[PDB]
Amino acid sequence: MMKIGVFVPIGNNGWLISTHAPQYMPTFELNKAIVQKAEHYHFDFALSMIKLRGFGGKTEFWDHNLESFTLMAGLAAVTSRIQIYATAATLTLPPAIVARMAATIDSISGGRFGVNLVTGWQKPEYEQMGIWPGDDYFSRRYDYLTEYVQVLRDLWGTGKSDFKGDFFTMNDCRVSPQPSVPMKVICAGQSDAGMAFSARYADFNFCFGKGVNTPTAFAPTAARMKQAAEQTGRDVGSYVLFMVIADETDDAARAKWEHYKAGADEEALSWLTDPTSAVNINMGTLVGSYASVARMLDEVASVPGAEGVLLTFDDFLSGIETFGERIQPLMQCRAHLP
Ligand SMILES: Cc1cc2nc3c(=O)[nH]c(=O)nc-3n(C[C@H](O)[C@H](O)[C@H](O)COP(=O)(O)O)c2cc1C
Ligand SMILES: O=c1cc[nH]c(=O)[nH]1
Repeated sequence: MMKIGVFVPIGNNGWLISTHAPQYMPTFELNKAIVQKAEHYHFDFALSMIKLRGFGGKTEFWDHNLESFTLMAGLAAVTSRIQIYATAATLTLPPAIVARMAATIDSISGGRFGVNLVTGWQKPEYEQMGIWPGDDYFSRRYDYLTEYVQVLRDLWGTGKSDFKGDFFTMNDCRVSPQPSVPMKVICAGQSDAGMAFSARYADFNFCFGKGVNTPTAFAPTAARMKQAAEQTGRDVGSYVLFMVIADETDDAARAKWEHYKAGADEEALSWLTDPTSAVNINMGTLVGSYASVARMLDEVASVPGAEGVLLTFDDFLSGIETFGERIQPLMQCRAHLP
């Protein structure tokens, strides 16, 4: 059995960098339609990233991005069952503010909220607003994140912090109310330091799916994460990111994938800098008939450590509908749904 989440398009054109891919702005109403349809099909969770600078080109790729906490606060108000995760770019928000924002969305959602904590990697997202700490941050960023999460855990657990470190000084810091349920923390650590952080402080770790139609190719990453979790004695599973391009036949899905690769927005791809393609940032891609994708997702569910998948689509509104109507009913790992 495996959990399914939707990675909501908080940035324009989702995860395809192509003039032949669907062209759309991230609105609230689009993300509302996506999350309500996901909830209707018993998706377990919805997550938004945070992306503070785009890649330009013909498609202005990720030049247009909403902010994650405010988006997910709006989505929490128009849902009732799906788990809601927002991403904190921890260089941009003081931990006491994230603590209070999480208590707030806990109140909006009736205990369905969690936080994805990221260090940030892309210097320009931070340099552009004068808040990059310097190139020491590449090596020290999980030290920073360790202090950050200690402040969050004090505030959510007791309502107060006296934490004092290299990066934070709390003098009887107060945040109440405390969340109604234990606050879920997720991390997207791929490095040794990142997985060591996740093993100590996260409920689950997000990793990248790998290759095109090689669903189990990420297995060594999920194995590293299981070894990290052994070092803390904590149950910290892997949720794996894939793009699904499904149709009625294998040949039809392959034709769509090829059509997207042929439109690659090369100018946007240079800023960024059966194989994976830069057209979806070399994402793990599952391309097939509804039945072929259901079989491949059942193979993901068999990989040691894999507890769920985070899904993008080529078209979210039609991709969620065909997932719910044609793919999910054939998945052995979703036989637990009503
Ligand atoms: C599903 C997923 C979501 C991510 N979201 C973001 C994000 O919103 N913002 C960001 O700066 N980095 C994000 N990242 C980058 C991770 O935090 C990334 O794997 C990490 O920065 C690289 O691993 P390392 O930090 O251990 O080297 C994401 C990664 C994954 C797998
Ligand atoms: O940095 C990011 C954010 C979302 N999706 C990715 O593949 N990378």
